[PDB]
Parts: sequence; C-alpha cells; structure tokens
Amino acid sequence: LDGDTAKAYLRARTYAPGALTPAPAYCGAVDSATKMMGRLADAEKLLVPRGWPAFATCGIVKRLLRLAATEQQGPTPPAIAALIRNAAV
Amino acid sequence: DIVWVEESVSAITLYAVWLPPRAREYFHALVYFVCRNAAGEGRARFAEVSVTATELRDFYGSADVSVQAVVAAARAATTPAASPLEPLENPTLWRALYACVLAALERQTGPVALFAPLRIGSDPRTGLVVKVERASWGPPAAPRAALLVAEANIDIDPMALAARVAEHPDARLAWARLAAIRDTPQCASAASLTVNITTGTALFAREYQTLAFPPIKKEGAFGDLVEVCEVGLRPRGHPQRVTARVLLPRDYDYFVSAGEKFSAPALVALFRQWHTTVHAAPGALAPVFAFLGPEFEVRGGPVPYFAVLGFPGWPTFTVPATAESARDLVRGAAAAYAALLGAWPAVGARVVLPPRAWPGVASAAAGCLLPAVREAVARWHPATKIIQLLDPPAAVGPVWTARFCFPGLRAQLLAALADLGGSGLADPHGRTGLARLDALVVAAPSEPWAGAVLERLVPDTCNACPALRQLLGGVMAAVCLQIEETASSVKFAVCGGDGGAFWGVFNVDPQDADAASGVIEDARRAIETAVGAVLRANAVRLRHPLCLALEGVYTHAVAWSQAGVWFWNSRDNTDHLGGFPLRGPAYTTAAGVVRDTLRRVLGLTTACVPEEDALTARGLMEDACDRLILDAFNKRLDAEYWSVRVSPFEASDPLPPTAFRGGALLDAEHYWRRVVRVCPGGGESVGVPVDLYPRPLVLPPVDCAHHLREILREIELVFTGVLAGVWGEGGKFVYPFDDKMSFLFA
Repeated sequence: LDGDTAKAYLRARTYAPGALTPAPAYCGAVDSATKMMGRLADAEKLLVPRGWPAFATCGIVKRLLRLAATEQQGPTPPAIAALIRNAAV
Repeated sequence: DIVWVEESVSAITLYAVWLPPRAREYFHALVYFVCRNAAGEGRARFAEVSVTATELRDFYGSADVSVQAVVAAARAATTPAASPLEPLENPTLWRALYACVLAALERQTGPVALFAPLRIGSDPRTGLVVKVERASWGPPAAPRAALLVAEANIDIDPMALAARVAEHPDARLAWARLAAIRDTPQCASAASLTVNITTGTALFAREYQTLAFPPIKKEGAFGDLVEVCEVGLRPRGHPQRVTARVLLPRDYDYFVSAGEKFSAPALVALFRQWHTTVHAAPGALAPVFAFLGPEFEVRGGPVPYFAVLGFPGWPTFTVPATAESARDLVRGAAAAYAALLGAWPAVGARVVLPPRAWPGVASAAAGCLLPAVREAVARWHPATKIIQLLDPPAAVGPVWTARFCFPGLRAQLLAALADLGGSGLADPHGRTGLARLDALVVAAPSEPWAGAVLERLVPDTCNACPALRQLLGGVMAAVCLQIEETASSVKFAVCGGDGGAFWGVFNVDPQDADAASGVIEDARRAIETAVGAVLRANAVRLRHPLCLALEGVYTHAVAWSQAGVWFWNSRDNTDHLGGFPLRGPAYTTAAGVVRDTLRRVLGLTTACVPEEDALTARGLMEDACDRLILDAFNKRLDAEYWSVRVSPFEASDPLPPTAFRGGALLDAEHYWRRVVRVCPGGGESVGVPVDLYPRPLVLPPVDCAHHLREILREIELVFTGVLAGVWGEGGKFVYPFDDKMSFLFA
C-alpha cells in the first residue's frame, strides 16, 4: 500500500502519535470492572442518541477495545471522548 | 337570467359532503372555487354536485365502500380538534371521493380548468355556480405563489411508534408518526411549531411553544394573507340558508414548500390550528379537514406530495431539494396542478378513468385491433420477448452499433388504446379524463413536467387494471415484430433491448464513417415509418407524431445479463453503461471503475491469440478491483457514502429501538430507507438507518466487509460477462477479497 493510503493505514491501525509520548499527567478512564461497567453504560447513554447500538469481564474488555479503536472523523471529538471526558483525546 | 362573470379558477377544494333528506344512495358535495378575476382580484365561489353510490364504487374499484361510510368520514373530518388526519383510516376512500367529486363537477357544472380563463355563472336565488364554460378572452393573471417554511417538534412518544411499527412491520416511519398524531390529537396541541410564509406583498411569521397558546413571536397578521369570507348558500340538499366561512388567499395563489425536510405533521398541525381559530365562532358550516400524501399509507410512495382536499383550499407543492433548478420544479408542479386539475398525484390513476371502467376499455380495445395482435395480446406472459436477440453471455464489435428509443411509447400506446375503448365508455362527457392524458402525451417532448407524470401514471394505471398490461405488452410486441422485419432491409440487426428502447448493429464495413451516418439515419427513418404504419393498421393513432431517437452511436457493445449492456465508441471515447444497480453513493464509484476498466480492456484489440488476451484482461480487472478497494479505505468513515437504499418491498434490517427518536426527522422517510451496516463490538453486524439520527453521526466502524462484498459481487458479474463474451468463455472472474485485501477493514 503506497501513497496516502500508507499514512492512512498507520494512524487508523496504530496508537495515536501523542498517546505513547511521556506526558506530565494521565488522562483516561481508570476504574474497577464493576465501576467501569456502569461508566461504559453511562457513556453509551450519551452515545446511543447518535448511532451507537445498545449492548444489552469479557464484554467490558471487548466494548472498551471497540471504543478505543474507533477513529476520529475530522475535527469532531472521538467516540471515546464520552468516557475519557476530554476533547484532546 | 343568470349572472355572468370572467375569472380563472385557481383551486377546487371540498367543503361539505352531506346526505340530504329522503336520500339513501346519493350524496351531495359542495366545492369551493378559489376564483380570481383579471389583475388578480379574487372572489370566492361555490358549486354543488351529486355523486351516486354506483359512481363511488366505480372510482373505488370495489363495492366495499358505501355512501354511509363516506358521509361518516366527512362528518369525522368536519372537526379537526376532535379528530384530524381522517384520510389515514381508508386512504382509498378519500382518493375515490375526490375523484368522483371532480368527475361530477366536470359533468354537471361543465368543463373546468385551473389557471385558465373561464366564464362563470351563478344563480342568486340559491347562490352557487351553475355552469362553467371555456372562455377565449383575457391575458389571465400569473399564478402567484408564497414560500412556506414550517417546523414543529411534536413530542411523540417513541414507544407508541415502536408498537405501531410492530403491528405492521414495513411501515414507513412517517406513517408511524402520523398514526401517532391520529390516535392522540392532543399531541398536535403542544409543539414548538414555527411558520414563515413569505409573499410578494407582505411577510408573515409566527412562533409557538404550545400550539393552542398565543404566539411567542408575531409578524404581520393573519389578515394580510387571508380574507375571511362569509358566503350564504342554498343547496338543493339544504333548504335552510347555510353560511360558509372560507379563507380566500389574497396576494398569493398556491404554497411552495421545500421537500428537503418537509413535515406533513407540521403542516397538518398548523392547518388544524388555523381551522380551530377560524371556525371557533358558530352560526356557520365547518369544512373538510382532509390531506393526502405518501406519508398517509403504510408502504409509502415514490413521489413526494401534499394534497389539500379541504381546508384551507390552497394547493401546497412540495419541491424536493433541486436548488439549482428550483424555478424549474416549481413551474413543473404548477403545470402538473393546472393540467390534471390538481388530482395528481393524490387521486392516482383515477385522473384518467375510474379504476373499474378500465376493464371495459381494455376489452373494447382488444376488438378494434388487427386479427394478429388480437391473439398476440392474449398470449402475453410476463417477459416473453418473442424476438431474435443475443444470448445474454455475448458481446459484439468492432461493428457499427446504435441505440434507439421511442420517447414515451407506453404512454402514447395507452392513450391510443384508451381512445379505441373510448366508444365503449358509458358517458361521452365522461371522457374528459381521457383529454388530460392526450394533453400529457402531446406536451411530453415540449416540457419534462409531463414526463415524470407519465412515468408514474402509466405504471400505476397498469396496476389499476391488470388486463391493460397484456394489451400494452401485446401492442409493443407487435411493434417489436415490425422493428425486426424492417431491420433486415436497412442492414439493422436486433441484438437486444426492452421494447421501446432497442440497440442493434449494422452490416456495413467497420471502418467507414462518412457513409455510416447515412445508413444510421436511413434505418431510423425506415423503422419509424414502418412502426407508424403498423400502428395505423392496428387502428391505434398517436396524438404526437411518432419519433425515433438516435441515443448514441458506438462501435463495441457487451452484454452479460438481460438488462446489463455496455456500449463504447472508440473514436470519440463515448460510452454508456446500463444494468448496474445504483443503490448508493459507492455504487456510482463502482460504475465509474467498471466503465474505465471496460474502456481499457476493449482497448486490448492488439493482435494476439485469444488465450493471451483472456489473461491480460483478467489481470487488469483484478488491478481495477485493487484500486477500488484501496480508495475504499480513504472513505471508510463516511457512513452516508456506504449506504444502501432499501425499498419498502425488499427485506430490511430491523429498526433499532433508538431510531424511533428522530423527532422531526422520521417524517422525511417516505419511500427509501438508507441503511449502513456497522460492526459494533465483534462478529455482529448491525444496521443503522442513517437518516433517522441527528448529524454529525457517531458510529462504530462501518462494516466495509459487507458492502464491498456486494459491490464486488456485481462487479464480478459484469466482468464475468465481458470475459466470457469477448474472448473464450469458461472464466468466472473472482477477486479473492477475503484473502488479498480483507485485512483493511475487518
């Protein structure tokens, strides 16, 4: 895959450039399986109104991985921004 | 001693539908004429008709409908506060009702014509129109218009929509909303409706938080638009003096609403509020609150429209998008209104003839034809194609090919057969609906507005009378027979087509072009003349003289399925592809890729053994698939681009319980449901109705491992057709998507 598609495949399938660069503080969602289960549902309550289907410790990891993988569409804040609660994510 | 005036009727609406005393099987209907004299000055007029039960059952097509049912529906529609949205119970009932009242208006009173000069009379002793006559003096005033924008947040409870959609599965979601308002009219009392009617004289804007409550923002007044008129009437049905309030539309004539986000519930609610406001004071009769549109039926409809069967009496035209040519579609809607008396597209196929008088005309047309076509009609089975064509796996070239079409052959043939059965009609005056179809056919080449009418009036008429299909397809079969007979004389060779449109080849040397034009033109002349001669011999006479269209000259032509044909003229590099489904925005890019791959693969006419060409063709086809899937990645996040338009007939994905929450977005869904298959979590692929969610959308990554598979499926169909049609057969072009380039998405 040569051209702009190489750059596309890189960002689309690799951790964002500024995600593994030493930063002064952390920024993300850290909680036990029980709490993060509730927070994932709460994030979906603000995510369902615009397209995300409802998902009525493996389910939690699958849902978190799917949220993390979802890519940024232009300048719009990404899908995981509902859980992480920042627009710089 | 009858009064006489000079006016043009701008609209015809239904005020009252009553059952007089000592009556059992005939009901009277009062019609409101919005007449305007010269220089635009408008005086309101009224007429009465008398429709019998037999006529109702004729325009309905069945005897299930009765006079009592119609009068009960009209009485229910008398009050919009108690129950609006009356047509939603039996839409066919109101459709037939408008059809018969217009027919009786034409019969008893006389010939009527919107936006046209008309000498009108009246009887003061009773006070209604008595006779309408076509006039021949006056440059009638231009049909002025007013631009209307209306948006309302009718807080419909989602669960009711879900339940009503569960009762009838493939219910277009606008019908679900509309049924929700019908079952709970109080929901139409509370809505943040905003209205802005701009005219050429004065603007008018209102804003509401609750509809019944006084406005939270005013502009102009109701009186600037409307001139409320109280008119006394003495119908034959009502001996006592009956007074009617009407909303005379001063300044404007009809409404122009954008069809982009048109909400039939919005206009229904606004007009219900106006109805309540105007007819709040008693001492006068109340009109009919009836509206029809594609949103009023479970399965929906192709063409957006908003009928005004009663209150307020002003036609409202929805012109969907088309911003570049907005004036063109506004003029087309105005012409469609004026010609077909405003019944179209609400009344349906009954504009021409009652749905049940057709079984007689078709039989009366099977008799006046020639003896051969008489049987040819009777032996028509769906898709017979009794003509020498090409095997669907085949291709031709380099030979001089040409495509031909008769513009509007089904409509013209239907008109001629309707005239053949015209003598068989009960009423000679009941043939005026047979004058609108000739007006449509005559004006079809001149103006495209008649076109879209004829491409829907004809197929729907063929559904109203199933027996008309076997007649039309027999006449067209006869036309194709003489096309084939005349083809041999002019070196033309029938190779494929679908009747009115047919493509063929020429037995001329495939290098000379100076004489090519001559033969291509002589073939057109001879085929047109011979088909016209057969039609004349079959007694069928066309109003607009028949014309054959040279829709392109090409050198190579390849066909794979019955409808899939690709033509290419190497000299000018002009091509044409048909049979590839355009079921979304990605299918257009696929079609372009196919039309470039085929242009490159038939450019391989370099002298080679046929075996070599098959491989150097398959390689290029695989490379084209590669370049398509590579570009697919750069648009993987455009869900609207990876969207498919599912029809209300096709099997559809099940509606997510959150798509029932679109608010003023569920109303846009009339015909098509645009679905994108996304892949949440893993393994499971779920469908998202794209146009039922607010924008910008947030979704899990689009399952391109499903849409690209279907796009590729049809690409391999075309490529297997061309590979097995130009060179030796035996090769089913398959692209290993699951292995070569599956990783990109899944």
